[PDB]
Amino acid sequence: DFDNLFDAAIARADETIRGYMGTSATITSGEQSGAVIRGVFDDPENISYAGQGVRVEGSSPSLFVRTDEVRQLRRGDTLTIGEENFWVDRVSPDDGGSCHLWLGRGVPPAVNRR
Amino acid sequence: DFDNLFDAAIARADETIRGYMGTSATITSGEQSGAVIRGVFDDPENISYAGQGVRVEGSSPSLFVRTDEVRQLRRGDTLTIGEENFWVDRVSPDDGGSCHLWLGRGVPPAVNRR
Amino acid sequence: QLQSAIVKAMYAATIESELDTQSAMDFILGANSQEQYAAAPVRLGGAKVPHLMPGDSLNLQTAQDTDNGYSVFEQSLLRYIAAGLGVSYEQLS
Amino acid sequence: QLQSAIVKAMYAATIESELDTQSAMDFILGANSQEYAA
Amino acid sequence: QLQSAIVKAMYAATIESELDTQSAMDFILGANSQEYAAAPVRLGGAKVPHLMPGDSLNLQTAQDTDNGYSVFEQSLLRYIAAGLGVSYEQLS
Amino acid sequence: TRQEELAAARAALHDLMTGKRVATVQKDGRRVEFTATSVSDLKKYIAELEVQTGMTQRRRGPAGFYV
Amino acid sequence: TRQEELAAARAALHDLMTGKRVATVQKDGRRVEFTATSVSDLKKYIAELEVQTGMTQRRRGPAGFYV
Amino acid sequence: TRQEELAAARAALHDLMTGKRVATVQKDGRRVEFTATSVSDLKKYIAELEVQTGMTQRRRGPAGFYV
Amino acid sequence: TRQEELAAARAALHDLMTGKRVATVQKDGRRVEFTATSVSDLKKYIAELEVQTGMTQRRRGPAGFYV
Amino acid sequence: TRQEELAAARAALHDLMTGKRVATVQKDGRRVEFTATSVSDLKKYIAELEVQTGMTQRRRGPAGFYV
Amino acid sequence: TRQEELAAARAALHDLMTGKRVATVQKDGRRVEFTATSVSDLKKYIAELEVQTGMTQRRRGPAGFYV
Amino acid sequence: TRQEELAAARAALHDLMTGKRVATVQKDGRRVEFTATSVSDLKKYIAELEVQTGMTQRRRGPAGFYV
Amino acid sequence: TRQEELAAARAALHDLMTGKRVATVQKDGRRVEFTATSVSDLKKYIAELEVQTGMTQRRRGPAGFYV
Amino acid sequence: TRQEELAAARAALHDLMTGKRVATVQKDGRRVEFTATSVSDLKKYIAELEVQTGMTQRRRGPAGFYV
Amino acid sequence: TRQEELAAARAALHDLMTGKRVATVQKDGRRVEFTATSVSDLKKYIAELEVQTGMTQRRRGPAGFYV
Amino acid sequence: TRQEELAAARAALHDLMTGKRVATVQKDGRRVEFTATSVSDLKKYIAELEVQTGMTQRRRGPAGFYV
Amino acid sequence: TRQEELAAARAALHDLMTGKRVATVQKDGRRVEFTATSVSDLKKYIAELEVQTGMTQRRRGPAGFYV
Repeated sequence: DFDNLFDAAIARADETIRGYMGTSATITSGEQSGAVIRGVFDDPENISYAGQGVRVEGSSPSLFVRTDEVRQLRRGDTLTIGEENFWVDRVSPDDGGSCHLWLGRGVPPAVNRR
Repeated sequence: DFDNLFDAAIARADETIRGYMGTSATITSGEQSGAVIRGVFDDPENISYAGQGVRVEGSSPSLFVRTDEVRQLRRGDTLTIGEENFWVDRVSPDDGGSCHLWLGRGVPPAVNRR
Repeated sequence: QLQSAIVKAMYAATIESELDTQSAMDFILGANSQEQYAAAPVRLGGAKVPHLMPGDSLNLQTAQDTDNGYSVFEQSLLRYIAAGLGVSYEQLS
Repeated sequence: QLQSAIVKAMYAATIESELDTQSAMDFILGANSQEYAA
Repeated sequence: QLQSAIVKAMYAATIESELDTQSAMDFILGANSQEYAAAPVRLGGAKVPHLMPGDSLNLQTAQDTDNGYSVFEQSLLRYIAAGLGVSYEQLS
Repeated sequence: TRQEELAAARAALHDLMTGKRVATVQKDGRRVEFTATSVSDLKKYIAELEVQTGMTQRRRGPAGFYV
Repeated sequence: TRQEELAAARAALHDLMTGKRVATVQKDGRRVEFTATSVSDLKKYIAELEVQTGMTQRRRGPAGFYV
Repeated sequence: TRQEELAAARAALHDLMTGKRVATVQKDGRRVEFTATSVSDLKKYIAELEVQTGMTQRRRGPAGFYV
Repeated sequence: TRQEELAAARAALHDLMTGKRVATVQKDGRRVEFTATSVSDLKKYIAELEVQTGMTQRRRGPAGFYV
Repeated sequence: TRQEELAAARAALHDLMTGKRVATVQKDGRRVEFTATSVSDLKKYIAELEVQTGMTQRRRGPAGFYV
Repeated sequence: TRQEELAAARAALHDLMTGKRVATVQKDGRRVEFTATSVSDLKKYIAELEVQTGMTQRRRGPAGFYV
Repeated sequence: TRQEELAAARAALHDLMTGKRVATVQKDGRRVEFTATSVSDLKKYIAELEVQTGMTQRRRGPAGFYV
Repeated sequence: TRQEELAAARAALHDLMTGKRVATVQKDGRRVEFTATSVSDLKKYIAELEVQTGMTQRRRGPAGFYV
Repeated sequence: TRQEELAAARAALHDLMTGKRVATVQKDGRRVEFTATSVSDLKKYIAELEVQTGMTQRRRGPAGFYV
Repeated sequence: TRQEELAAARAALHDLMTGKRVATVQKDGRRVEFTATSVSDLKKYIAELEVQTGMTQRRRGPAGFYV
Repeated sequence: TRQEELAAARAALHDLMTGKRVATVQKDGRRVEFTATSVSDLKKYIAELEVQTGMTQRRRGPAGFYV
Repeated sequence: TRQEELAAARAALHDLMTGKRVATVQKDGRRVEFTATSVSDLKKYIAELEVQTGMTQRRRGPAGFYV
């Protein structure tokens, strides 16, 4: 399928890591709508200060799922990591066998397109 | 308990290191009020100069508690470590099995909510 | 001692295949050709040199000598009772 | 005891190989497969 | 010495297998398990077995049942013959 | 739970046999390792639990001899 | 409390046998590695406490010969 | 399903034989290390599943001698 | 204090057997490692401590014979 | 497909023997290695399919003796 | 200080054989390593130290025989 | 395609013998590794190939004797 | 200068045996490592220096025999 | 080209023998390795190659005896 | 000047014996390593340089016998 | 050209023998490794080259006996 | 011109065995190392150069016997 004798190797590794850590989740709204997706979730830290001090500590969710499922996602669509809901903000370009999914929190902010 | 095979494995990792490293914490006030929590304490350094010479050397305590037993700690609540007392300032989100607790010193500063 | 002599001689050899018994003897010892458990008897023909692959072996036990001092030890006890019975040893034994 | 002597004397030689069973006899024990019982 | 000779002969073979001992007897020492004194075994032909890897059928060679014991009696019998005065060959 | 235990161990042999037993897996800052069991030892374990469970016969009692 | 840990030991053997004996686990600056045993030592170990407890027979008084 | 693994194993045998059995594939921040087995025991696994598979004959009943 | 010493050894055996005896722990700036001892050493030590302490009989004397 | 299997093996021996059995490659974080294979077993592997396939005779049988 | 050092050595042996012979300790910016000893040597050291110490009987002068 | 690869292999023997068998070659971020083979088998792969090629003889049929 | 020598050497033996012979130390840039000896050699050194020093008899001559 | 091969091999043996066989050489970001052969194989690699050439008598036949 | 190294080596032995023979020392880029020597060859070096120097008698001419 | 390396190799031995046989030297960003041989082989290399060189007598044919 | 090397060798011998044969040096970008010889060969090396040098007899020949 892949003319590199390596892509099948790394992609198969991608199956193992997602199967061996990072739980599974499901999509809400969007083209995929109801569908179950397994990836690897994590939440680092990020603090901004703005004025004299307005510390607004938050998070930065990421998924790292293979690209084939995450096709035709766009940005306005939402999803939930089990009990907790999120919404796609940015989709990383294909690494070669997968890509990263960057999520917000709560309701996606408006549209503001036209 | 969770579709990881890894978090449950690393769940064992945190409990032993929290047993092997650090001490117990006697939380005071807050909704938890009287409770005892195990954690690993460390107090790095930090020097600020402000004006010409205004060295205000202090420290930034940390606890690394397990998130299960420290839910809804909130922020204003204080905490006594051994014979000395601190007050929590930030509770980080869980890395997967535990988080970091950022401690102030002395009394918590006011409320200033309204 | 008599029973021990049988069993020590009763187990001539052994086979060390990881396959099933029925396939093993059909490949190493022969047999099969059944009519229609007790495993399978083997015809005593001749020669019958078997082919093998790694992981399998046919080891035949050397057992041990059947009179490792038995007969001489037998004489000593026989002498003992022979004196006790008051009759000559050579007559009794 | 007599039976044990038979079987122990019967299996005289043995050959092992990853090759085909039929092929081995052809290249080792002479064989006559060129023209049940092995 | 006679008693020690009995036991050394009375144990001939050993069975080493992580398999349950009941199946071990069935698949190695013939057995008649289709029928707690374990299980008897019928005396028959060679019954060569097919022990699995990791098993063994060690046969204990024991030792010379009369490793000098008769000769040792010769010395003792002579000595006791002196005590009783009767010639040793008459005694033994 | 023997029957699935049979299936699990037997499959565990196969994927290990070809290429597919994961000795360890690393994601940046999060890696785990597993003790690499041998192959021979597993087959004894494989052989052990199949006979003790309700699985069918796989070996019979020695072999007689007749002229 | 012998029986429950006996089952746990049996489970650990199964986990160790296929793929699940976790040797070490790594997080961002957080790692621990447990000591790793053999397989045979565990097999004799589990064999040790199953006989001492009240479960069914697995050993029989040698074997006799009749004719 | 014997032919599936049988074909897979022999393909793996050939794959492992020349150059292609990869014990570890590395992508930045993603290491997956498989275990590896020797060629011999791999052939033994090959040597077992096919004979219990109802494929063509591969074994023969020793060899008799005639003058 | 032999009784709790045995109990600690009893615990120190089973946890070591399955998965629990941790070789070392690292906490990103603080880590300690402990020497690993053989399973045989534990069994010998726990046994000799067991026989010397106040618990009941485990092993009797040599066996005799009678017709 | 034995012939191409044999042909791949032929180059596999020759390239490995001289300089070309690639142990591993490394594209700046995109690295992979392969399990090394001995030389004898590869010759053994290349030996068995050689006769197994429809290739010509390469080894005759025994040897006579006449005065 | 015979009793003191003997008790200290026994406690060290106990913790070592259970889980607590700290091989090396590292706190960021510093680390030390205590050398590791065997266990049989430690046990025989314990034995010689105690028999040297003024404690009670531990050995017996061979053994006799009588009908 | 036999004599020329023999010539390359024969050169490879000399290349490997003195100083020039490249084992690992490394560039910035890009590097590949070649497997290492002992000389004897390489000589074997040279020697046994001389017999099976049509080149000149180097072996003689034993050796007789005469007074 | 032999009595304090033997005393220090015996103390070193004791601490090494228990837990307290540090081989390697390091302070964020400054580190030292010492060569490590065995236990038997240290003990025999202790014995020979003790018998050479002014300490009284410890080992007596061979034992005779009387009816 | 055999004669200069002897010259090359003889030179390569010498400098290797003293100090001048480079195992590997690294310039920042560009490092290569060379497999190191033994001496005895190299020594005989000298031997069989010069006797193969037209080089003068190096070894002679077996020695006889006479009274 | 033979007694100086006699004292030096003997002092080195005790320095080596207890804990103090520094295998190597490093200080933030300034680091040297000293090759290690075992205790045996050290002592058997102590065993002769003193006998060849004017040290007192330490060896006696075999031993005689008398009833 | 036998004298130059004869002196060179013997000097190389002495430089190697004491402390000076450098196997690698690492300038900042520029390092190179020289593999080193044994000493007996070098010593043999010394012997063979000097005798084939027109050096004086160093060996004598057997040894006679007279009453 | 052999005495100085003899002096150099034994001087190299003494410090190497005590503490002072530097295995490698380090100057944060300027580091080297040397091959380490054993002590057995060095004693042989000093011995063989000792006798060949103009120094007098050290080891006499055989030994006489008389009544």
